[PDB]
Amino acid sequence: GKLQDVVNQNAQALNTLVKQLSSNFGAISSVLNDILSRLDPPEAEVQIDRLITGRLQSLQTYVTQQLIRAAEIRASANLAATKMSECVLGQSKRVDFCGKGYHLMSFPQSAPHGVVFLHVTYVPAQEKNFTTAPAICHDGKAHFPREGVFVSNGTHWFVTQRNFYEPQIITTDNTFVSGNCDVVIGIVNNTVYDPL
Amino acid sequence: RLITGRLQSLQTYVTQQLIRAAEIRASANLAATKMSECVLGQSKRVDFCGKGYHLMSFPQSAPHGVVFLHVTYVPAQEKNFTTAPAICHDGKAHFPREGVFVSNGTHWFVTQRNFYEPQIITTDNTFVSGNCDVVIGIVNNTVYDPLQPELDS
Amino acid sequence: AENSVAYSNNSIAIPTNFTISVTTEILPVSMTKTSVDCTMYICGDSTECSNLLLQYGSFCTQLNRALTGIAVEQDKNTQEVFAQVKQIYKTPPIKDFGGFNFSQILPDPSKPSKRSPIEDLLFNKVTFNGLTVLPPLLTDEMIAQYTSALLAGTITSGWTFGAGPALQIPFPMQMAYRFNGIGVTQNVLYENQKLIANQFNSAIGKIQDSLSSTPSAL
Amino acid sequence: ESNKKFLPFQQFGRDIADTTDAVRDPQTLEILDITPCSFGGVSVITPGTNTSNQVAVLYQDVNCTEVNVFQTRAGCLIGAEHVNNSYECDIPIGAGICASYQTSQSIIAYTMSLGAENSVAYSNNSIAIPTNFTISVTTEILPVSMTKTSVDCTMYICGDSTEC
Ligand SMILES: *[C@@H]1O[C@H](CO)[C@@H](O[C@@H]2O[C@H](CO)[C@@H](O)[C@H](O)[C@H]2NC(C)=O)[C@H](O)[C@H]1NC(C)=O
Ligand SMILES: *[C@@H]1O[C@H](CO)[C@@H](O[C@@H]2O[C@H](CO)[C@@H](O)[C@H](O)[C@H]2NC(C)=O)[C@H](O)[C@H]1NC(C)=O
Ligand SMILES: *[C@@H]1O[C@H](CO)[C@@H](O[C@@H]2O[C@H](CO)[C@@H](O)[C@H](O)[C@H]2NC(C)=O)[C@H](O)[C@H]1NC(C)=O
Ligand SMILES: *[C@@H]1O[C@H](CO)[C@@H](O[C@@H]2O[C@H](CO)[C@@H](O)[C@H](O)[C@H]2NC(C)=O)[C@H](O)[C@H]1NC(C)=O
Ligand SMILES: *[C@@H]1O[C@H](CO)[C@@H](O[C@@H]2O[C@H](CO)[C@@H](O)[C@H](O)[C@H]2NC(C)=O)[C@H](O)[C@H]1NC(C)=O
Ligand SMILES: *[C@@H]1O[C@H](CO)[C@@H](O[C@@H]2O[C@H](CO)[C@@H](O)[C@H](O)[C@H]2NC(C)=O)[C@H](O)[C@H]1NC(C)=O
Ligand SMILES: *[C@@H]1O[C@H](CO)[C@@H](O[C@@H]2O[C@H](CO)[C@@H](O)[C@H](O)[C@H]2NC(C)=O)[C@H](O)[C@H]1NC(C)=O
Ligand SMILES: *[C@@H]1O[C@H](CO)[C@@H](O)[C@H](O)[C@H]1NC(C)=O
Ligand SMILES: *[C@@H]1O[C@H](CO)[C@@H](O)[C@H](O)[C@H]1NC(C)=O
Ligand SMILES: *[C@@H]1O[C@H](CO)[C@@H](O)[C@H](O)[C@H]1NC(C)=O
Ligand SMILES: *[C@@H]1O[C@H](CO)[C@@H](O)[C@H](O)[C@H]1NC(C)=O
Ligand SMILES: *[C@@H]1O[C@H](CO)[C@@H](O)[C@H](O)[C@H]1NC(C)=O
Ligand SMILES: *[C@@H]1O[C@H](CO)[C@@H](O)[C@H](O)[C@H]1NC(C)=O
Ligand SMILES: *[C@@H]1O[C@H](CO)[C@@H](O)[C@H](O)[C@H]1NC(C)=O
Repeated sequence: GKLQDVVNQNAQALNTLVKQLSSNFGAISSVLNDILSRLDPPEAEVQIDRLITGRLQSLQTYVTQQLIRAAEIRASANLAATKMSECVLGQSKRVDFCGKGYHLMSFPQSAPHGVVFLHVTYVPAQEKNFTTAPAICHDGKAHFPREGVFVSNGTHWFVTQRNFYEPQIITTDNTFVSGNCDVVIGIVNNTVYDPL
Repeated sequence: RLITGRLQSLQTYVTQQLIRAAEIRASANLAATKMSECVLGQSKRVDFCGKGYHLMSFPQSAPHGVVFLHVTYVPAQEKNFTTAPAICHDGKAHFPREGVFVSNGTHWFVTQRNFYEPQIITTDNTFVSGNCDVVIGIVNNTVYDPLQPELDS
Repeated sequence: AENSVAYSNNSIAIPTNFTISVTTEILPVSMTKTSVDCTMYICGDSTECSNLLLQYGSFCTQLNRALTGIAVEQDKNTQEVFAQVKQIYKTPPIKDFGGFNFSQILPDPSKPSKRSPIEDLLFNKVTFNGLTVLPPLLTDEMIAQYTSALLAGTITSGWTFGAGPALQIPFPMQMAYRFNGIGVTQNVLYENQKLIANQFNSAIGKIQDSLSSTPSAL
Repeated sequence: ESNKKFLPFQQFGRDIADTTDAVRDPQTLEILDITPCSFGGVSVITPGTNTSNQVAVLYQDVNCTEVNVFQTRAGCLIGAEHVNNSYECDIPIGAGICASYQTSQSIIAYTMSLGAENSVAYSNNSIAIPTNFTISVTTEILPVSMTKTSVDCTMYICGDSTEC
């Protein structure tokens, strides 16, 4: 329907301009040839100028309405050039610019007086209950995850990424030590497995 | 005479309304972009969700408008530091992974750029790339191995 | 102000502190829906003029069509702005957000109109020859319910509700991931959780004072 | 009947837009307001003609006791009943009221449903992590160009006439 409105608004405004040629505009006849054939040329100039003012105002309305719709189309055309530069030619960090969800890639499709984008997105499906803690205390040390989150399934604590469930053993490789464990609110007690 | 004057008043009013409709819709298209990027996520773009490093923002409904409360991160207190691009070693050059080498006058330390939190320059947070005769401005300092005292035990 | 920052080939500047700042950005959304009829504006109650108006043709057929296209897009402009979310999220009654206070932006159930205190003074500072005013598609209470759904989806879920299903996360923990997006590690938030929450509460309350300080902000 | 405070020498009354609002009747010392006679557009609310031929007439911006009948803030509805439950909007009317064709079938009027009510469980030590995902492909359509049209004043206004 977005491409249907551009064809419909341009064709209906054109048919309005043709319909303005059948208007009298206060004159005797809308058709020009019957004015000359029935009125004398010394006083026909009054009847001619009634048709000129009405027909020029139809063109002045049509050109002004076309310049309004030209700015609307060019704003979408400037948007469509931005979409192909950012969604097709790369991966966009912006949210809801290349579809709903985490953007992976997109494909262009040529359309009559338009462009169709096929935004391939990443949408999470199945989540469940988890118990989390901001950090884990140790022997005088507090351990924070590098790029993960501390989660628990009820008995054991694990570290995993945020966009997918893939638990791992909390070791010193994926955690970094920053201070002790009396400042961070909500810190829990668990061991950290040394791989050395 | 009255019809031509009154129709020109309507033709001026409709044309002026269509001009202001495009100005409002441009702001409405901007406001839809702001809520999609500042409210529904964190924006990497600078000065799009307030002045400073953007953290989050909150919408507020307004009569014929929208009010955004952009929560930003602004640094406050900085002081003097001495920096070097890298640190040479026994035939090796050490570059920081996600930090910057700084000195307080006597000792060299590694810390992040947006906050001061110095750490001991070790092999965990540094990577070795070549020797130390190509990088201009490299200084001489030791790199503490966190595995060497375990070998001597 | 003239500033000459000291530049050197071995000198750097690193902030040892920070300041949480809340700024106010105002953007218009929609106009007022207005429809004008040529039958009553140009010449009302006169049957000798409407016969003369038919000689001009269809000047006013496209004139009311242009104003209808303006009014149908004023209601459309609210749709892509305030109705970005499909579901309505509710804040839980236990306001335990790790010291963070959202009472100025959360709606107040005591008032007959469920609006936030910041939204309360925003509305207070803003005030027939064929002329009519069409009411908008969405009422002021429905826009406020759209705002409360997005506010509850940001404190509880964050950005997860806009990219899929809403995933719960504490506000004291998802604020660290906002710190990671600007290059700050997670330990800075947890070592200064009382200071950041006090800075956020003071900056939110200064918005209500700054909005009522001058009428030129709106 | 009005409760205005006209001066004893004052007879006419105008607003900011110079429209007569209150004039005295010249015999009795009385004040009478003048509001214009009520007018508005006529809007027909219908489903598709392949579905049904029943229509609902919306008389905009009028108290239609002067002209089922349900009074709204956009006027009133004729032929459309009012229901207490709220559904999704498909045919907009205004002020949070939308008409539809549901339930032996008749046009109903209701308040807009803004969405499904969701109360996600929030806690200070509870998180939600997706164990799966779904690859979704969405279609976005954007117009690019208009139709190139050129109009000449020599032929459109008056063709073949050298006197014009
Ligand atoms: C939480 O996850 C851990 C890791 O899988 C579970 O521990 C194992 O559970 C299985 C039962 O299927 C046992 O056979 C293993 O011996 C367990 N491993 C260890 C090291 O004990 C744990 O049971 C899970 N807890 C809950 C409540 O589901
Ligand atoms: C985590 O473990 C530490 C020690 O293993 C706990 O610290 C003890 O806390 C009790 C009561 O607060 C004191 O009486 C002890 O003297 C503390 N021991 C030490 C070595 O400091 C700490 O409370 C535990 N945390 C949690 C949440 O259980
Ligand atoms: C630069 O920072 C280092 C690290 O803190 C300082 O070294 C320590 O300084 C304190 C003085 O408050 C001494 O008590 C410690 O013994 C020092 N540590 C070592 C390993 O020697 C250093 O003094 C700072 N330099 C300057 C100029 O401020
Ligand atoms: C860092 O230390 C190395 C060696 O520890 C220095 O290299 C020496 O430089 C001098 C003069 O340039 C030479 O005479 C030596 O033969 C070099 N030694 C070696 C082992 O190559 C280097 O100059 C030091 N860099 C700085 C900036 O002081
Ligand atoms: C960083 O800045 C904050 C304020 O922006 C400092 O917090 C203040 O500390 C002083 C110390 O006496 C207190 O009197 C104030 O009440 C604190 N303000 C608030 C709002 O709590 C903080 O101390 C600074 N930190 C550093 C390391 O300089
Ligand atoms: C959030 O902030 C508001 C004020 O902005 C707090 O409301 C105040 O509460 C105290 C006592 O709790 C009263 O003495 C004040 O009169 C209240 N002020 C206003 C303007 O209402 C509110 O308590 C804060 N939230 C929490 C959980 O503390
Ligand atoms: C994640 O979701 C996908 C589908 O979205 C699951 O794949 C289906 O698995 C069932 C298991 O019996 C099969 O019958 C279907 O044919 C699979 N669908 C497709 C399209 O192949 C997948 O099993 C889910 N994974 C988890 C761990 O829940
Ligand atoms: C999941 O379970 C935890 C406790 O096990 C509970 O606190 C939380 O509310 C549950 N979430 C949902 C969505 O049921
Ligand atoms: C978390 O909330 C519970 C009650 O819901 C409370 O008992 C507990 O102390 C809280 N923990 C923290 C770290 O705030
Ligand atoms: C900070 O001190 C260094 C030397 O210690 C100097 O080079 C630099 O210009 C100083 N910067 C400022 C802002 O004073
Ligand atoms: C840095 O600048 C100083 C003078 O300001 C100069 O002596 C020194 O050689 C320079 N070092 C480098 C690595 O360019
Ligand atoms: C008008 O004049 C008549 C006298 O013929 C008098 O009876 C009547 O009261 C007058 N009306 C008013 C409103 O004074
Ligand atoms: C319409 O008229 C009735 C009188 O029967 C009145 O009660 C009602 O308030 C009027 N409605 C409006 C919107 O003025
Ligand atoms: C709707 O509910 C009201 C009470 O709130 C009742 O008077 C009215 O009859 C109901 N209408 C229908 C159609 O059930």
